[PDB]
Amino acid sequence: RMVDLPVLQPRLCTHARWPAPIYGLLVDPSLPSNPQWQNGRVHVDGTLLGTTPVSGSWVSCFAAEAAYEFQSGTGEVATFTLIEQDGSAYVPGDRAAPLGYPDFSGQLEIEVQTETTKTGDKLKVTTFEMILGPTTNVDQAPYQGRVYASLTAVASLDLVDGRVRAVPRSIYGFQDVIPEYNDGLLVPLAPPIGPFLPGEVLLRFRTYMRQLDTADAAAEAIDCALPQEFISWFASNAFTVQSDALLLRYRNTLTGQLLFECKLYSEGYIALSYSGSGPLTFPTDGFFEVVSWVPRLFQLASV
Amino acid sequence: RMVDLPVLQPRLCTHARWPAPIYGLLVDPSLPSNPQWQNGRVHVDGTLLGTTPVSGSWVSCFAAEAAYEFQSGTGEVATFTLIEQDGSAYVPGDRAAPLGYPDFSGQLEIEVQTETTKTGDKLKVTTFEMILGPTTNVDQAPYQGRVYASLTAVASLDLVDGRVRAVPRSIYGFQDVIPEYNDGLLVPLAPPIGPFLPGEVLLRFRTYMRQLDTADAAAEAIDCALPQEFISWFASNAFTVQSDALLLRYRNTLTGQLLFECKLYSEGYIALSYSGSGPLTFPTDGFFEVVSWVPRLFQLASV
Amino acid sequence: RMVDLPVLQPRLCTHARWPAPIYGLLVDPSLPSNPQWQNGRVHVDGTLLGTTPVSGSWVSCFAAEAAYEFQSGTGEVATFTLIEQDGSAYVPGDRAAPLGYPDFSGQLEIEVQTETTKTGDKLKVTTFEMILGPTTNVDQAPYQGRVYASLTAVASLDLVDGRVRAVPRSIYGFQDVIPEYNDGLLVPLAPPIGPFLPGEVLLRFRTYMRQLDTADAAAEAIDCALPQEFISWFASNAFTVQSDALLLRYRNTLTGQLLFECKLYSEGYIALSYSGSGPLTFPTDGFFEVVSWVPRLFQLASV
Amino acid sequence: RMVDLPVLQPRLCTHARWPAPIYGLLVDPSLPSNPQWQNGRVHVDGTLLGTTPVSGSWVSCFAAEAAYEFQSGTGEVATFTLIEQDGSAYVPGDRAAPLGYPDFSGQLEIEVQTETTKTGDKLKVTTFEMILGPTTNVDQAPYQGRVYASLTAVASLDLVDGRVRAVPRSIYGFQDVIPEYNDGLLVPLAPPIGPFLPGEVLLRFRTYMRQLDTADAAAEAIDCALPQEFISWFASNAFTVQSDALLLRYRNTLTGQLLFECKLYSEGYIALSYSGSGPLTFPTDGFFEVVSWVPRLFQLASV
Amino acid sequence: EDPVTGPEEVSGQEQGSLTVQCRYTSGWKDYKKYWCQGVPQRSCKTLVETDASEQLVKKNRVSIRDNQRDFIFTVTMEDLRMSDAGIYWCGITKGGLDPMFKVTVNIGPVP
Amino acid sequence: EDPVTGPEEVSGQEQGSLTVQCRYTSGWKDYKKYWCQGVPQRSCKTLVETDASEQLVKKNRVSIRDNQRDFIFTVTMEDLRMSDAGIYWCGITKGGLDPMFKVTVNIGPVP
Ligand SMILES: C[C@H](CCC(=O)NCC(=O)O)[C@H]1CC[C@H]2[C@@H]3[C@H](O)C[C@@H]4C[C@H](O)CC[C@]4(C)[C@H]3CC[C@]12C
Ligand SMILES: C[C@H](CCC(=O)NCC(=O)O)[C@H]1CC[C@H]2[C@@H]3[C@H](O)C[C@@H]4C[C@H](O)CC[C@]4(C)[C@H]3CC[C@]12C
Ligand SMILES: C[C@H](CCC(=O)NCC(=O)O)[C@H]1CC[C@H]2[C@@H]3[C@H](O)C[C@@H]4C[C@H](O)CC[C@]4(C)[C@H]3CC[C@]12C
Ligand SMILES: C[C@H](CCC(=O)NCC(=O)O)[C@H]1CC[C@H]2[C@@H]3[C@H](O)C[C@@H]4C[C@H](O)CC[C@]4(C)[C@H]3CC[C@]12C
Ligand code: NA
Ligand code: NA
Ligand code: NA
Ligand code: NA
Repeated sequence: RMVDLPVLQPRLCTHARWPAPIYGLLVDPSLPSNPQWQNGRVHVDGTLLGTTPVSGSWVSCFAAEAAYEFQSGTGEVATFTLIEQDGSAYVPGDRAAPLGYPDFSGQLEIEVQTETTKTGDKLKVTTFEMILGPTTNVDQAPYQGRVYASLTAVASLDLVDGRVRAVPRSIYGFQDVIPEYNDGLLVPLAPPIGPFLPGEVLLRFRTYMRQLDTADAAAEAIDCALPQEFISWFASNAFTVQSDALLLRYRNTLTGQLLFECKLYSEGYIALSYSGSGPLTFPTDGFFEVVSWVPRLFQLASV
Repeated sequence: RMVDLPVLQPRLCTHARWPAPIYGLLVDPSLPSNPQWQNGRVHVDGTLLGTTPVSGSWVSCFAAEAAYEFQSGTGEVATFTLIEQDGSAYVPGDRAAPLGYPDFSGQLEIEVQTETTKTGDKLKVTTFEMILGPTTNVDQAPYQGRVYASLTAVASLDLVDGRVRAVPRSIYGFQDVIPEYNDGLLVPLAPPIGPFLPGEVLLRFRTYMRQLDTADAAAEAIDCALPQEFISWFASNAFTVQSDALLLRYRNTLTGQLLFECKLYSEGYIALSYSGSGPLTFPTDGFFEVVSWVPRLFQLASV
Repeated sequence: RMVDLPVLQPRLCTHARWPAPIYGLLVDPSLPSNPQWQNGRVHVDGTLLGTTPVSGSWVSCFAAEAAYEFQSGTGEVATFTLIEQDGSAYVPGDRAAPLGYPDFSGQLEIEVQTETTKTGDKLKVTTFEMILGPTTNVDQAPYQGRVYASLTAVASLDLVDGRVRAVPRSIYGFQDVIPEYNDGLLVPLAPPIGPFLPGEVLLRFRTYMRQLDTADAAAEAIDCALPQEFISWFASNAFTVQSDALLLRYRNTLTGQLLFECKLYSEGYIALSYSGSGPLTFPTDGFFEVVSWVPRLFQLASV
Repeated sequence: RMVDLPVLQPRLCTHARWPAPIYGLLVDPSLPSNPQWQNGRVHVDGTLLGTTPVSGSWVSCFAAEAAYEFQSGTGEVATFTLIEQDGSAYVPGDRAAPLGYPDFSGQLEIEVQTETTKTGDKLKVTTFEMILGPTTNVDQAPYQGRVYASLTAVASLDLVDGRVRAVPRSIYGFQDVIPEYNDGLLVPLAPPIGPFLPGEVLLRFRTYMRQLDTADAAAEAIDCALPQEFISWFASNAFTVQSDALLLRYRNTLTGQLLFECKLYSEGYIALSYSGSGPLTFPTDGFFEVVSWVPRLFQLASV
Repeated sequence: EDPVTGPEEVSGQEQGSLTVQCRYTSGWKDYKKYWCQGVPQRSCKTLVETDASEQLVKKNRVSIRDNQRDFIFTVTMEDLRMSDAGIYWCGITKGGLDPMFKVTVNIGPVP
Repeated sequence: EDPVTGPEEVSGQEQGSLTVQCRYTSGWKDYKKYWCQGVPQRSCKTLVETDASEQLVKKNRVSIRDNQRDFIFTVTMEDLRMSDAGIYWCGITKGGLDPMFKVTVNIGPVP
């Protein structure tokens, strides 16, 4: 069956690298042209790349067996022995980390369900600080299945060790650079997004992350190559891939007017022909439609 | 084109009523048989019911214009003037609330991005407590677009009014009962799930919510009728519906062994013919496949 | 078009494995007969093998994104995330390293442009020490795109992270053995040079590297199969290959006297028929001329 | 045989005036329009002009017999008796200096292999400072075969006199003006590049040199008329020159799209018709192709 | 300056009675006062509420009377049972969030 | 604040013994400690290494024992020969660049 796409508008879709709605659609040649994002990566034939999960609820989260301890001078320290978020054992293999593990850098505030032995309480939700990267002095190694988090406290919180699911609360010092997956060593990674033709630029689906910032109030943008609905759409359909890219049309939902034509490369990224120097945003209430297969050298009309 | 289903395993899918992975698949005749869940409701022809959103990042969340104030004896008080989660205006209409608003009861901890006026700080993430239902003394009216939240504080947090996205952090005193949608008055609701034939019971997709509990450590279960991936799958395809139900087969992914057959009613819920009196859980690493259209009175093989 | 060669003299050519002029031309049966050099490898039809670049300015150099930090007891530490020397992204593929990366062993002194934040200074040229191989305790992995270097310093140099081009300054403890390409694991390599007929030995183009040695003042020789001009000559012309080898004559430029006949094998190396036991050097101011195609079994006249 | 050009891309070529890759391709009428560069000068028939060498490893380097001594109040002082870089004697003749000698001005850091008598060391690489020009008070006379370099030191380095090859480490106070070739006296020079037609400007192949700068972090650009690969291409092929110029087309390697047409004058420089006043850069992943011979007055299409 | 205060912990005995005094600031005089039961706080079940007057109101075993001179409304729980134990709240009804104060009630048998 | 320290120069005698103490900071307690030989520094030949425990390890004539209370691992070289002379290193195994301290070992005859 020939590849098709859902009629979903981007503004009603889920971001693939941070669990939030998609708010923006744009091209920006001033940003890095070939990002090596590890989440939100799928081939059109349905092969997931990097750490990309099928469910958007796995994005920028992790699951682990948690071991807690109090360290004087630092506070409550958590050692997370990672597991895949469905409960299957994490085995180091041909990807950077467990599925859905964050693929960006900064200090991430995470939330976990904790059980305490203190009388009068039983189940709580505790916020931990976890440094992702680019470099840390904590020796994070999610590739090996071990990450560390901490929280300032004057005494032990008396937490009970056990299974946890960690969800992201905020990001501090965000950088769109892959984190420390293996204590400074490199890991199997999905390759950089690309290549592009002359004049082609990556189409970006943008959301904004909850952040901690002591001076700047501007929202923190993060981009992904495809909405999560498109990621699971390809994973479910398992289309056969014919050419190197698909010619798509982005049209206004109500009128049908064509907003731009673009190429969905089979490697999982959308390209537009745009020669401008600054960002160019597009309406988020349109829809994509598959036109046909095209070769790599197919020249798009400029937008 | 004849109705088909994604090959996705339930354990890799997203829950439709609480933003978490699906962990369980079961029937339980001791639970309410015709729940009136407002999220996770879609017809097989693609019509969304109740407050069901397409994106899982909308589930049990809301967006609003936030106004903050300090009230002695209460704390920091938030008045949320609701808006649809994509920014389009919320108009009270033929559903209970904005799309994705919680459809359960209890005390909900929510997180929002807050801006402060304190010198040296700017952007923080603040946890608020918001009572959902079943009844409140707060006059919650999400149907009208106004809800109230609070957090204990000894003084004002010096928050700046502005736009927010609120995501759920934990549930306290959970009840699977619709919340106070309109200050005690009734609202347009999706009908109860059903009806079922004699001996037919609802198939439940289960996750467990982060909870606050001072005594019991047992996980808090919440069920939905379909994975969020299935809701958006039907919403995208707009299938033509022929009969009243679809005969489905749930099979093991690796071996192919048939685990059970079931009926996906066109109204958007799955029924099993089940002769037991107690709960029966099923493996979550299987897949659903459509067999054919069947009439309402079609008799299933018992489980 | 029949293969021809430039009349350029070896003494006026560029070495293909260390960026220096060619100073010697010789055969030596006491050295390893079948070296697996990764630079300076080209087929006569123009196919580049291993990490061989076309431009001589790429030879034994690398380009990277540099990350700096100070570590007491070690000094200023550089982490080089490799990139191809033209700025295009380096992707681990069907060769050992980025094009032009050193294919020998020892401790390499490299030079990079560094920017500092120290008041009164801005741009300097800094020498780093980088271990190549044969084995290291550093986990060098140029195949994955990450290598580490250091330089002794009593305090931080306050270097700014950024892009660099690294050129070789000197070699310490040189060994003509492929370096640690992948943290001890194997990588795709160009095969050993060969095979040769009985009595045939490899013709070596020799230069001498800037070296560090605390006792021995004798120059450090390094050999390559072809001058860099011949590599770019074959890469540019894309000749059609007829037989297994080309019969060459090395004649004096002024008088024309024939110095030796040799076979240029299609795999990109020259063989001479030489029965001696010790080294035999030849004048470097001669010229090569193509005579005709010959089969692999063509027996050369002894020198 | 009609003149043709290799399909080599500029970004994969070697710069002809500084030993580095080519990073930029541009025209800039605000720069000196008729430069008298002495390196990187060749006729299309293969005739080398000025000090231009065939091998790129000779570019901005020199060879000498070195004499070292310590002078209190100055430091270690080096007297270099220049020699041609292949070891043949340098004789003052019809050019400015030995082949490859730097043709720009500023303070050049050079590196040479030095042997020491100090116990515990033997072979080192020593960095010297050498003033090139435009004017010096040290009486540099590379045309005569004698230049001086020095490095500050509190005591003698115990250096041994001997043969050296000097390679450039960094440039300080760079000026694209010919150095002091003969102690203030005039020398035989390659003529200024030109002439051009009305509206024609010189095409520049640009690299950036390792520099010393205490305030400005902007890269230090240096331009040449042709890539070093083109110089050795004309020197090796010895084409017959017919007209005053060659009509060339610069096309993108992947698509084949025409970027501009230009005139390669037989005197060894490329002209584009460009009426702007500021710089105009071009993509570096194209290739040049010969169209035909044209007269000097052939009018190019504007770019 | 809390809007409404009371005892943090009170204890009664089976078949006995207990009394709870809820003090409030003068501004809440003309507001309805109530006594509610259970957690979560703001979904508790109102057992008895005044009509903003000083009339005594009795519903089942709970009584309430508002003293609008001393600004204290008094709750009385009669014929106590073990199932009466739990968290209660002094409450003042307003639009939105009510002034509320937590009262823990323990019930035991007679020795 | 150096990670690992030791003697800059030690001298032994033929058929004799020498001992080398490498002190490290507390943070490196649970890391493997080693004694390696030769130059270049970071391509040296590891003679003996611990398993990050306090167990004594011996290979041929070289021994290693990590004291994880005083943060000193002690290297012992027995039955020395003149050919044992050279550059050695106290080492702590890590990802990337190892903490290493240069130890020069001289061996002479007995008078
Ligand atoms: C106590 C918590 C329930 C509350 C919770 O954290 N829910 C997640 C959410 O609200 O998003 C339990 C219930 C089910 C548990 C998960 C499931 O048992 C599946 C899985 C099993 C692995 O052994 C550990 C990880 C992992 C993934 C478990 C982590 C902890 C969970 C999530
Ligand atoms: C300050 C925050 C960004 C941080 C954040 O809260 N992100 C949510 C998350 O991380 O999940 C801003 C950035 C974009 C904003 C949203 C968009 O502007 C669209 C929309 C506009 C409406 O006026 C208010 C709601 C709504 C939906 C906005 C809520 C607040 C958002 C989400
Ligand atoms: C600051 C230096 C310029 C000085 C220098 O190191 N020149 C090299 C030499 O003299 O041989 C900059 C100028 C241009 C830069 C290069 C170019 O931008 C191209 C390329 C871009 C990649 O992102 C990083 C590597 C790489 C290859 C860059 C390395 C650093 C360079 C070479
Ligand atoms: C000690 C150095 C070798 C190390 C070195 O400096 N290599 C240059 C590099 O690595 O680029 C020796 C080895 C061969 C020597 C060269 C050859 O003997 C040929 C020639 C002879 C002339 O009398 C002096 C210059 C010149 C050209 C010599 C300069 C010094 C060289 C290059
Ligand atoms: Na920020
Ligand atoms: Na190491
Ligand atoms: Na400068
Ligand atoms: Na109220």
